[PDB]
Amino acid sequence: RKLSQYVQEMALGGPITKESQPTIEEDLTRVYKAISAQADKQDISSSTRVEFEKLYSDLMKFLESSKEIDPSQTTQLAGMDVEDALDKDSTKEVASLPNKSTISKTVSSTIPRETIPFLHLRKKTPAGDWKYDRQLSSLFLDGLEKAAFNGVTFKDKYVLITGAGKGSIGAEVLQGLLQGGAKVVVTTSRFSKQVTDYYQSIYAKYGAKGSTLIVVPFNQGSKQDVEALIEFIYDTEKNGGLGWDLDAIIPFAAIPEQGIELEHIDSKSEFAHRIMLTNILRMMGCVKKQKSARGIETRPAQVILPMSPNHGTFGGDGMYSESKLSLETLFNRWHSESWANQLTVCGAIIGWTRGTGLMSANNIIAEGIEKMGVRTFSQKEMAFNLLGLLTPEVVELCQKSPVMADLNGGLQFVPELKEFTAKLRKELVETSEVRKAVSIETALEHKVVNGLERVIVVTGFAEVGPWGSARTRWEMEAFGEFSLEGCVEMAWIMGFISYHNGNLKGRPYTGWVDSKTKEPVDDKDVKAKYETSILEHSGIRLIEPELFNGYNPEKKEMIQEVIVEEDLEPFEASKETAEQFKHQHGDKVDIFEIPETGEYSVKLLKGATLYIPKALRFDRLVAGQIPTGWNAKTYGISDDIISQVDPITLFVLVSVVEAFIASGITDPYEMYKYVHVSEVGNCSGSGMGGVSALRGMFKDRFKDEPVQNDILQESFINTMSAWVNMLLISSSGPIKTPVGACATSVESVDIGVETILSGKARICIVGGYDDFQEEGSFEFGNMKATSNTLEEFEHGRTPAEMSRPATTTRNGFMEAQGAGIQIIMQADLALKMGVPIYGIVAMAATATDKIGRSVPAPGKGILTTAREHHSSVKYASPNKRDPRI
Amino acid sequence: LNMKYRKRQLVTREAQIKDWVENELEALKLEAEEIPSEDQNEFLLERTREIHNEAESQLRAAQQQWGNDFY
Repeated sequence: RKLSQYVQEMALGGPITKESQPTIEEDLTRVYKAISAQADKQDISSSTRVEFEKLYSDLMKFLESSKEIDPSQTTQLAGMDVEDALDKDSTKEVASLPNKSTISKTVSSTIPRETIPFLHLRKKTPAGDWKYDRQLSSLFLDGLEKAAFNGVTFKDKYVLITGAGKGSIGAEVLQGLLQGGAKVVVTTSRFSKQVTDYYQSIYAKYGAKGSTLIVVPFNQGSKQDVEALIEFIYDTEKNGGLGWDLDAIIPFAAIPEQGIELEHIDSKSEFAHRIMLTNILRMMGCVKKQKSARGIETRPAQVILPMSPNHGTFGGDGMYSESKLSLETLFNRWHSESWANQLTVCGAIIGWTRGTGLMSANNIIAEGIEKMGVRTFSQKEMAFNLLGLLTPEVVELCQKSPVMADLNGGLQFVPELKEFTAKLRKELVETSEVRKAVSIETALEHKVVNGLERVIVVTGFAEVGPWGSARTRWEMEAFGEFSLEGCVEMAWIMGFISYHNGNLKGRPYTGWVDSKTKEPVDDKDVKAKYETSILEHSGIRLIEPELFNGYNPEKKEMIQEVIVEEDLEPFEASKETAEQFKHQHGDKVDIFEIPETGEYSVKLLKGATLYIPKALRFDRLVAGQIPTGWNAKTYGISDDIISQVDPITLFVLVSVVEAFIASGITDPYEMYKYVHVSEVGNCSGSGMGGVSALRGMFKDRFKDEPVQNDILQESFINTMSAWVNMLLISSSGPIKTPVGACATSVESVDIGVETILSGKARICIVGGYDDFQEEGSFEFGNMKATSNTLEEFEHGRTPAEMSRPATTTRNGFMEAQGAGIQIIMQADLALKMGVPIYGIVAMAATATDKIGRSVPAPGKGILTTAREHHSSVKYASPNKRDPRI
Repeated sequence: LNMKYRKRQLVTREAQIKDWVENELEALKLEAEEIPSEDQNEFLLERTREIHNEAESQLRAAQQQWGNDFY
């Protein structure tokens, strides 16, 4: 035990050693050499660290699946009532004579008082209770001696665990088996994203060479759910699957049931007795009924049931300890009931765990109970003893006889623990009450007294994706939160923040602060510690799903507007205005619906069977409602251009200018004093969509709701690329405009990069818009590749996730509004009064060369293997047409 | 090839283009008068500011390959 720079890093070293993967994790670690540039002392130090970590890892390829060892220093307690107002301390001292568990091996052996050891192992007693038999007490102590230094292996074990999350002891039990390499599944009651990601890192911190994990949501009580999971863990692979054998089982409890004496046999306290044995006692029964139906008799299942010694000892227990002392009948049931060739019970009575993450009862004293009586267990890593009680060469004894092992280290030997618990409680809080009463008046006794040349350069760019500007989503990639100087810029857009609050007319006197929500809550709203949690999650969680009401334009998304037709035959004689009967009389033939004339009025109306109105429908759609927007869009744009120009063109309009300030060129008339003959110019806009008013070109014509008299101008795909020209930077030169969508926005660059290598043109832009609408489904969703909830609601609830690529969980991808922009230069002019430089231009994509007979095919080796062509007929000797490189 | 090679950059160019720039204005010296010297400075402003860019672009014609159109 000589830990320093290592320690926790040394624990990572064992963790690195565990998941070996033969010749896999060698080679990546072998390229810790490779670029080992000895120019950094840090690099040279790690170079020393390189081979040593490579050494043992080379020495453990094909081995037993790691230890269970805890290299962390051993602990005890550190409860202190200090001098001043510093009352109660806490815990985690250092524990005298400890650190290493090997040092804690023999320390946990020859124990004091007048007992067998610090952790005995009794049995039946001739015709009585639990005599501390040394023979059973031998090997268990030796198993820990077979631990620490020696490893602990757990291959092919396949266990389920009831035991809940963070503070539970079964959490650390789960930590052991994945380190030991078992394939363990785990149930829980609570299921959410918060439940999910916690069971990602534990798998990510403890995935050893043969370790998989399954999280299942399942309520342990209410038996109508207990059958199916026990079925699901044993079914045929041509059914739900998971055809395992379940070699061991440890269920743990829940449900505290505190502060209630004998008088309360009423409800949800009631629910514990059904869940602490009654679902449980059927569960070990039914697993035998599952096992012996198949006939797997040579391989029984070992259970470890938690017990407790404080039966009738502590106070207002209710039914907790009292249902607990009903388990021990399982021992004598292991004779005179035919299930002994299938199961095995070995109890565990565990007592008095320190370590409040959760459920460390009376986490205060822990130390005076190590003196008045010298007895141990302020130690939270007692599961190290528990993890020995699954190991083979012990399971052999479990195949002989059941084992009662008092894992409680000797607390039962004090008489009258109850007031003895209260006695240090009633004094040490009382001792704090002394100096606390001293301290305040002493200050009160004081206080009353006083008072070259064709290289192409990335220059400017600004994406408006589903998040904010192009400075936003880099940081949201970089951090989960928004990082205040990043946060207010996100808070600028959506209009929650009301920048330029007014340098005057504040609170009647002076005072201006960049404030919020222009005139609801304009009140002075400081840029500091606020706007986190006064402009958060309401300010955050509106840019994701249900897409909205009142946005696109309404799109209720459980109410679909389909037009079914019908031709009923009752008659109406309704009314109307003049001359419009004729486009009802052109529309329908004469013999139905003669009009009349509407005397001193407009006209008149209806008649026989009429064969119309094709009324309406009410229809529900599953696949939709995933992406969204940002609830405010007008930057400094010209008003009443925006009555005609809306649906996508604003996005590319706000794109280019924010790319230009990022590329440092305000006022793009500034270019023309780098005098040309001005034959240098326009972009390469793209996107299949931009429909977004073309829906009005078809659903809003012959149906007659207000459309402006010219919509076919903004119908096209170059019309946006027209409006970047005349409404902005106003060139005369070349125009390309590809489309190439579902793989767009690159050939625009790639033919755009062909433009600039030719001397035909200079400084240019590329497109990148697309859009979502009503008709953005339906041939989407009906294309069955797009997205579909309900199995993105069902097994994954997950509105925030909804999509994780390369997972097998993918059922459909997603897309949203989006707006992306880039600009490009000849790079010699980019040295001429620099914009400045960002990137470097590499590829030349876009040639399919494959003609099957279907559409489409995602990216495996379809194309771009004509790219990187770069053939290798016989050269063997180093140093356009060029068939080599 | 794939190194910072620049050898055939410096040998077969930066010498032959270095050669007929000495040898190119002298070809104009063969047509020096031809009974101009009524418009000699005109042809200096005509012909000699052509050939310097031709001396410039031909070196840039090498600057296609050898690193910039290397393959």
